[PDB]
Amino acid sequence: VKELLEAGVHFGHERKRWNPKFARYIYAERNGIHIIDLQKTMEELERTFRFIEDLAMRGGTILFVGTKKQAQDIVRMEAERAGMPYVNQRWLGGMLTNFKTISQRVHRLEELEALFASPEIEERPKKEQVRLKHELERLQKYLSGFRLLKRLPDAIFVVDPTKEAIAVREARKLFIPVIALADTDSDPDLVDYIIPGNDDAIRSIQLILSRAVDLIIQARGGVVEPSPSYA
Amino acid sequence: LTDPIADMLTRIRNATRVYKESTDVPASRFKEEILRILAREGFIKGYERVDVDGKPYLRVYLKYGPRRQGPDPRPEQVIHHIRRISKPGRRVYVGVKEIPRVRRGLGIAILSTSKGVLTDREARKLGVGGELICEVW
Amino acid sequence: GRYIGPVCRLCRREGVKLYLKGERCYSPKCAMERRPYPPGQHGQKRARRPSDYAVRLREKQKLRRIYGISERQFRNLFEEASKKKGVTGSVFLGLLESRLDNVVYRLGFAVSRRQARQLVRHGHITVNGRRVDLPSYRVRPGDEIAVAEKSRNLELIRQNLEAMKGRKVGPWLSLDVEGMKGKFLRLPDREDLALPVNEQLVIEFYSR
Amino acid sequence: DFEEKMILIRRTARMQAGGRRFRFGALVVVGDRQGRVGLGFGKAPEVPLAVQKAGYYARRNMVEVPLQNGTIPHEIEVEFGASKIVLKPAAPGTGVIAGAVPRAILELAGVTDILTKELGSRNPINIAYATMEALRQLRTKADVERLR
RNA sequence: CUGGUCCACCCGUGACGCUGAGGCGCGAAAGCGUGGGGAGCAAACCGGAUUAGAUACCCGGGUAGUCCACGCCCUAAACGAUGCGCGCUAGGUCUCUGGGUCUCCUGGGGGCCGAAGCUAACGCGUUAAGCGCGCCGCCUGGGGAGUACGGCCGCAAGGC
RNA sequence: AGCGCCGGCCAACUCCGUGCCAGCAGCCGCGGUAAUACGGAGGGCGCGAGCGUUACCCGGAUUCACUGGGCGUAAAGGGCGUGUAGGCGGCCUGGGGCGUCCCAUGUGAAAGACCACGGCUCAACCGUGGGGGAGCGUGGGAUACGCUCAGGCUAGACGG
Ligand code: SF4
Ligand SMILES: [Mg+2]
Ligand SMILES: [Mg+2]
Ligand SMILES: [Mg+2]
Ligand SMILES: [Mg+2]
Ligand SMILES: [Mg+2]
Ligand SMILES: [Mg+2]
Ligand SMILES: [Mg+2]
Ligand SMILES: [Mg+2]
Ligand SMILES: [Mg+2]
Ligand SMILES: [Mg+2]
Ligand SMILES: [Mg+2]
Ligand SMILES: [Mg+2]
Ligand SMILES: [Mg+2]
Ligand SMILES: [Mg+2]
Ligand SMILES: [Mg+2]
Ligand SMILES: [Mg+2]
Ligand SMILES: [Mg+2]
Ligand SMILES: [Mg+2]
Ligand SMILES: [Mg+2]
Ligand SMILES: [Mg+2]
Ligand SMILES: [Mg+2]
Ligand SMILES: [Mg+2]
Ligand SMILES: [Mg+2]
Ligand SMILES: [Mg+2]
Ligand SMILES: [Mg+2]
Ligand SMILES: [Mg+2]
Ligand SMILES: [Mg+2]
Ligand SMILES: [Mg+2]
Ligand SMILES: [Mg+2]
Ligand SMILES: [Mg+2]
Ligand SMILES: [Mg+2]
Ligand SMILES: [Mg+2]
Ligand SMILES: [Mg+2]
Ligand SMILES: [Mg+2]
Ligand SMILES: [Mg+2]
Ligand SMILES: [Mg+2]
Ligand SMILES: [Mg+2]
Ligand SMILES: [Mg+2]
Ligand SMILES: [Mg+2]
Ligand SMILES: [Mg+2]
Ligand SMILES: [Mg+2]
Ligand SMILES: [Mg+2]
Ligand SMILES: [Mg+2]
Ligand SMILES: [Mg+2]
Ligand SMILES: [Mg+2]
Ligand SMILES: [Mg+2]
Ligand SMILES: [Mg+2]
Ligand SMILES: [Mg+2]
Ligand SMILES: [Mg+2]
Ligand SMILES: [Mg+2]
Ligand SMILES: [Mg+2]
Ligand SMILES: [Mg+2]
Ligand SMILES: [Mg+2]
Ligand SMILES: [Mg+2]
Ligand SMILES: [Mg+2]
Ligand SMILES: [Mg+2]
Ligand SMILES: [Mg+2]
Ligand SMILES: [Mg+2]
Ligand SMILES: [Mg+2]
Ligand SMILES: [Mg+2]
Ligand SMILES: [Mg+2]
Ligand SMILES: [Mg+2]
Ligand SMILES: [Mg+2]
Ligand SMILES: [Mg+2]
Ligand SMILES: [Mg+2]
Ligand SMILES: [Mg+2]
Ligand SMILES: [Mg+2]
Ligand SMILES: [Mg+2]
Repeated sequence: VKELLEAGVHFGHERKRWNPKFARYIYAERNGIHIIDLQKTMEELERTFRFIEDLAMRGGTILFVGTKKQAQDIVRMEAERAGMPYVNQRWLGGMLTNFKTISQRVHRLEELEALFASPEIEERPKKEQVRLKHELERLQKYLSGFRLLKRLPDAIFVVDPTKEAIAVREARKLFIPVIALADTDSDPDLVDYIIPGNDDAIRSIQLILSRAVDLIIQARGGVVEPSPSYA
Repeated sequence: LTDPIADMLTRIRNATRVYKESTDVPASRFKEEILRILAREGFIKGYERVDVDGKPYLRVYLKYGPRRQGPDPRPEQVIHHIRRISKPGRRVYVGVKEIPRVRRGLGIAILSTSKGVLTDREARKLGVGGELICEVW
Repeated sequence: GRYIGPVCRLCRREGVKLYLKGERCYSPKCAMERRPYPPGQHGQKRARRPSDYAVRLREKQKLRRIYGISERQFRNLFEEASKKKGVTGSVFLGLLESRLDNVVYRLGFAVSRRQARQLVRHGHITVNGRRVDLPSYRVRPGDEIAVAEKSRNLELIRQNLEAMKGRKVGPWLSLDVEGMKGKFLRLPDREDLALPVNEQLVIEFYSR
Repeated sequence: DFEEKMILIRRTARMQAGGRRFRFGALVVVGDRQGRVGLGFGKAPEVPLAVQKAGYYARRNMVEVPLQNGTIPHEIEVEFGASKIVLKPAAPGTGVIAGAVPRAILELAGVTDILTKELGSRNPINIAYATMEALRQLRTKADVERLR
């Protein structure tokens, strides 16, 4: 499922803005840029993909977490492929530790999923009506993938654990496996199942994400091949 | 430097709090006889006599507990506490009858005796007292 | 001397029957059946949360008022139990039950500890064959506590031992009715009594 | 189920234009009398909610505290900033020797016999936290040789 | 004319070290003694305003003194309110000054932000207020009072 | 059969009287016309031939901190150097055996204390037995560390 010629997308970056705790996954500092060693990645993917495949094999649920620009749309696709919950735009504080309370915003969502599912009564003030069509969109803008998350997840798969320290901190507090792909600017000790590598190259973000999702399909029966590897 | 022994107890203390794999100690015979105790008792994986920038040192190989769950995954320490007792400013000598038990036996006490460097349990076995070098648990 | 005052207000304050009268304590006339609230003006006012010093003081007055013993002796006997070997709670109880006047009561020669004390102070009780008129005399394993010869022909211990024929005295004790003598076999264990007291709180009281 | 004890209730105050407006703080330990204890601090605008809120958090902050015939396995000292608790194991016939705050914690953990002593700031809250962290660091022979 | 200090080479001595009660020296300003100097400035002081007052702030004047030489005084928010020495415990950024193979690597300083850890908190953090050892100084409720008595010092003020 | 106490600490509360008065008070504090805090009364709590008070010692007081504290801003770094005495001191080999550790032995009176048993009816009181030390004298032994003496080293320190 893995590769060895994945070294043709990323092998690391981020020039001397590093976290010293990451040095045990760094091979050399060449063009001003810290270069990640992938023999450290290959062993680690063996751990992570051992965890991911074994997790879906028993009915798990991985909350995929991506927020930044270079990983915005790709995390939407890959989580929808495996039918997995994603958080796309903003990570709402408490989403995990205050789950039974933010989930109270998807019930309001399903409400406007029924209301604007013709008709209940649309014959109630259009102002009072189009008031809601904006509240509808907003809920979809932030709860589009979290809605399928009906219960506190079994693990989370984040794109950037520094950029997403809030989500990590909550999951760590709930004894939730924190699995993540991370480059030279993050804390290995905070990640339960690590994937050392670039998290800014879309050419690399999609790679370790798209063919990680592929592994999730084969663990819940049957395979599919093509996912969006847009150029 | 004024107390080579307290320096080594402290080099290790500082090394275990940042979870270093190893830490070098300036080499001496009395320090071997103390690291001899620490390894056999499980507190360290052991040591080897090495050479740093031409000078004899002692690479001490440390040890830690399992990775823990929750916030702060950092593992519990195997050496929780390693404390100088007898100091150049105040020597501490106990006869055999007043050798302390460290943490109700779940810890050790290293002493220097005319029969060599022993643990507290080793001292009463040989029936001798000595100079309380340190307590460890 | 000992407390020679009203006795039902004692149980009423402690909130549990302290069988300190004998007959009356098993009739509907027992004042703990009728009014089970503290004596005096404010008994029927609803109680507040007592302090933990109150909880321990109350457990320690209960234990002391059971044996009708002065605080001086009750504390004296506590301190012997304390400095003794190990388990203080058991020893304080055992040394308390070792008192002669108490043993007279447990044997059934008397219906109440107050009466038991008087049976001794008036000489009607002997220990191993000698008049021993001391309420605080320490009975030990082996002794034979009896009724004096010039006493065995007296209404009170005759009637008292009668109803004792119907009673089964504590295991650590022995009783030969009609001979009017008993034996102290061994000082009681912990569970030999179900005294309405948590003696661990009494230790807690004096450790302050 | 578990058993609760209210160590501390107290009234605090904030100010605004108009005068002082009060809050209530509840410091409650909950135990199993057989090795489970928890400590919780619950603050609310009225006394019952806080007393009930603290018992909630308590049930979600428990410690193993491994007894040994009613006593702790080894002597321990913990500082929680200026507050300091000392705990020493003690034989059977001795009792629980502690002030009210650590007593409520040890007695709800099933500790029947121990010697304690508070030092420095005997501030109940910080003493309570320091007592919990002391129990949290209790080790057994099977705990330590497994580590070594 | 003279001190300190850093760096390169790794050439010499072979533990010759660290701290340091006493001692001794240095010690901002102001002040003191004897001469000298005196533009500006300016305690005191005089005047003009302001004000209920205005022994002030504001204005116009102005003597010590501020300056020099020598001899005293020895105080301070004399502060980083942080004693000295040594070893150990992530890094990022800016700067001064050395050395190299001149990306940078490496020393010795000066700042900022921060790991672990410390702290009552504020904050400290390889320039520790972290982890350790040595030695010294010092604290032990506020006011009385840094006063009194005594002693030592000083020309005095006054200092210890 | 009495004495103290019933606002919190701290165990025990109501009515009257008083109205910043009279008074209470170990500390925090009570009394200004509805006082569980003053005075009496009822009731209640604690002890009991006692109960209270004053004085003083130890404790709580890790508040002189050996066990077992501190000094940026809470009280606390000497204004700074230099240096006497003194405290303290790197790596390696050995000689001694001062410290230190061990073994043996002498001393450590009786009484007291503690444990067992017994005599005064119990107890207090008292008899009989048992068990110990530390410290010092002496004899034997150990030599890791501290000490000393001797020899070697170069990592500290100093010099070119
Ligand atoms: S009659 Fe009832 S209330 Fe009175 S002393 Fe006996 S048990 Fe107690
Ligand atoms: Mg990034
Ligand atoms: Mg000795
Ligand atoms: Mg009667
Ligand atoms: Mg006591
Ligand atoms: Mg006491
Ligand atoms: Mg355990
Ligand atoms: Mg502290
Ligand atoms: Mg505190
Ligand atoms: Mg205090
Ligand atoms: Mg206080
Ligand atoms: Mg050389
Ligand atoms: Mg040479
Ligand atoms: Mg001067
Ligand atoms: Mg001047
Ligand atoms: Mg002059
Ligand atoms: Mg002039
Ligand atoms: Mg004028
Ligand atoms: Mg004027
Ligand atoms: Mg005017
Ligand atoms: Mg005028
Ligand atoms: Mg002027
Ligand atoms: Mg002028
Ligand atoms: Mg002029
Ligand atoms: Mg300055
Ligand atoms: Mg100062
Ligand atoms: Mg100094
Ligand atoms: Mg400088
Ligand atoms: Mg620098
Ligand atoms: Mg931190
Ligand atoms: Mg400290
Ligand atoms: Mg802060
Ligand atoms: Mg800051
Ligand atoms: Mg900082
Ligand atoms: Mg730095
Ligand atoms: Mg002073
Ligand atoms: Mg003073
Ligand atoms: Mg002065
Ligand atoms: Mg003076
Ligand atoms: Mg004078
Ligand atoms: Mg001074
Ligand atoms: Mg009283
Ligand atoms: Mg009292
Ligand atoms: Mg009360
Ligand atoms: Mg007094
Ligand atoms: Mg009136
Ligand atoms: Mg009023
Ligand atoms: Mg009135
Ligand atoms: Mg009063
Ligand atoms: Mg009073
Ligand atoms: Mg009154
Ligand atoms: Mg009497
Ligand atoms: Mg005192
Ligand atoms: Mg006490
Ligand atoms: Mg003291
Ligand atoms: Mg004092
Ligand atoms: Mg100390
Ligand atoms: Mg202090
Ligand atoms: Mg100050
Ligand atoms: Mg200074
Ligand atoms: Mg001075
Ligand atoms: Mg010297
Ligand atoms: Mg020396
Ligand atoms: Mg030495
Ligand atoms: Mg000797
Ligand atoms: Mg003796
Ligand atoms: Mg004697
Ligand atoms: Mg005797
Ligand atoms: Mg004797």
